[PDB]
Amino acid sequence: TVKTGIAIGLNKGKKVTSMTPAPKISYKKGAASNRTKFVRSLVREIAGLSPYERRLIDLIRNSGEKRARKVAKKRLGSFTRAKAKVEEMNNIIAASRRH
Amino acid sequence: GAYKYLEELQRKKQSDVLRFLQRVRVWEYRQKNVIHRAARPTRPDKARRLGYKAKQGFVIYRVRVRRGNRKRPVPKGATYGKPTNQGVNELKYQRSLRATAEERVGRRAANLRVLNSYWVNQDSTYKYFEVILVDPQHKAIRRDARYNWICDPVHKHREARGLTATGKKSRGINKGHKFNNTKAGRRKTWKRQNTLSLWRYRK
Amino acid sequence: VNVPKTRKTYCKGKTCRKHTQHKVTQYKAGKASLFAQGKRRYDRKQSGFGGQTKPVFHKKAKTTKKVVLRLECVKCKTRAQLTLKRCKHFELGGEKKQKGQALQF
Amino acid sequence: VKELLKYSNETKKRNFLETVELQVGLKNYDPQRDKRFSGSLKLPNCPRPNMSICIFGDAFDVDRAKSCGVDAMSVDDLKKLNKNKKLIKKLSKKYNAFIASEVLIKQVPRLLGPQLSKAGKFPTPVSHNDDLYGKVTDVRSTIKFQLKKVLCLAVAVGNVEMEEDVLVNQILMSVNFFVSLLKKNWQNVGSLVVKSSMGPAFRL
RNA sequence: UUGACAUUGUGAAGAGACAUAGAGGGUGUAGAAUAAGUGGGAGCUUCGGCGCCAGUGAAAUACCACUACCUUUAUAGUUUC
Repeated sequence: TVKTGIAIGLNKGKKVTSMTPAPKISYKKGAASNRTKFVRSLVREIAGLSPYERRLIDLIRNSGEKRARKVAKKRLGSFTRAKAKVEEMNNIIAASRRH
Repeated sequence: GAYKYLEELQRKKQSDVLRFLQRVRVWEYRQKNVIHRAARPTRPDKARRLGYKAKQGFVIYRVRVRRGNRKRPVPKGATYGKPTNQGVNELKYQRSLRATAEERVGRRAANLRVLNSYWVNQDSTYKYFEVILVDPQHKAIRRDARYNWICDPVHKHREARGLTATGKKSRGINKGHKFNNTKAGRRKTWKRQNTLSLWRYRK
Repeated sequence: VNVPKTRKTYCKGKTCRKHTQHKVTQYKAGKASLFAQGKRRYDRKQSGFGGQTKPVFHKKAKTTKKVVLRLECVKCKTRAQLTLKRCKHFELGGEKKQKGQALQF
Repeated sequence: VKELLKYSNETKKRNFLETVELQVGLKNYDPQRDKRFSGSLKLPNCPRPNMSICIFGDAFDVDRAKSCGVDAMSVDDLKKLNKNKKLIKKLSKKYNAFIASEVLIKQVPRLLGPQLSKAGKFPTPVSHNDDLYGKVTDVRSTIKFQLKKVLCLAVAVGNVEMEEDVLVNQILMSVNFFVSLLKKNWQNVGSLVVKSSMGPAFRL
């Protein structure tokens, strides 16, 4: 992202010798540690599935991912959450009931 | 460590075990009084990250609030005014029910001080919360510098001036461009920009 | 009244700039779509208490409408609009009036 | 990984008891529609031979019926017409050109059926007969999509060692996936039931 | 006042189809022959037997599989009545 030097254009800015400093330790807030993975997997296999997750593993085997995204966006908020939830249910069906 | 397990279990609500426990406990709590004492925190994790340290002085109360909108008074519906303001049924009461619970247990245990609170349960008629009150005159809390700020008398009824957890939400106090009507307080930021400031040497 | 369904008139098209043929249809109001600005704002102001806010019309007297004809070119198939006076019986059809034949009473 | 199972390798060589050339068969799995223009419509070059016997009915013309007497299978002409329409079926696939496209309307009721002719998909009427004959006697695969969802092809022979057959199942994975149309689903490598001709099926 | 969702659970009926196997079913011409389609392919089993070939048809088989098509739930949890 070297600025071009002129006032407008593709890269808009003054030429400045850059530093790219040491990272803040957050920007890594969400990244799940080994303790978090073990705990969440354990509680997932204890707790079971909530009933809309059962109706989504119904629709993925039966009706398919398009209608699964259409229900999961309706059943949750945002569409980007309906992506990852149907991704989770794909992993649940695939990792378990195959073998 | 085992509050992480309680934390993640409590995040899985409509799973079969927690809806069993939720049903037994909504029954049990509905059979007791509206405000009564919780002998022990039913959620040690969620009480524990709100400031509960299990020693002498911290008290949990458990409280039922009636659940829904606010049917306005002014009897037989007549507001006596413009049809702008002629509503009764659909008006919604700007403080949350979690705030009403904190305020009611603040009045009933007036010696104590509210700290935060947390949800426990709901049917259609009622929400049930637990309030995490502190007894400020107790010598275990007048010492022990991490919690003696409750002893100062400016925190008398934090619950009634919106100073608790759900108060500062309901006052809209956060940083941002989305809170310009209430960022330092709604009426202070009102009054500072309806005030005509005049100098001596009028600019 | 009556108009021909065709009309050789001027055609601005950046490639025509001349009189070409034009097919002639009659104008429709159009589907009153949502999500345009004024309908969104109207539907927000109507929300809640207050009742009817924006004024609603009662008093009309003009029995007719001005009629707008939609001209379409046939080379560049651009569209021009054109207007008429107010008229009750409008038709775009044919059956031009005769030279005064036997009227049959 | 494709290394734990056989999938082209040495592991399935003693499972079949027939000591004849038994070829391996790979089946792709991708839900498509019923149309004919979609899917993977391409037959690439297979670098190692499938080791099959195939004879070519080269019905060529003036400029192209001379390079069949060096490296080919059978030399035919356009005059021999009363054989390939009535009786003879001694062929596996033919090879034609573009110089004579008026003889193609005559060999359709007998050779279009069992895949002995050309309609629209396989590189059978290719003009060049001095370089493409080093690619067709080293027998290629068969990419032909069916009605709802299957793609049955052939990669190589199970008796061939895992040294020739190491860049052949990898170059075939890059054909049904990159000539792919947008009427295909996520994880186009979805299910690969691979069985040769006689033994069990080894899938990923 | 009437509807939908929530409070709101547990048994026993009737259909829609999924984990989970398998028996069988699927007859317009021609072709040993009921080839719903495809892939490999000249051979396998101690032998017999079929098969390559031959011939046929839009489809050539012995031998192993996939999608499928109509049943069969005996095994597990969900649907609207």
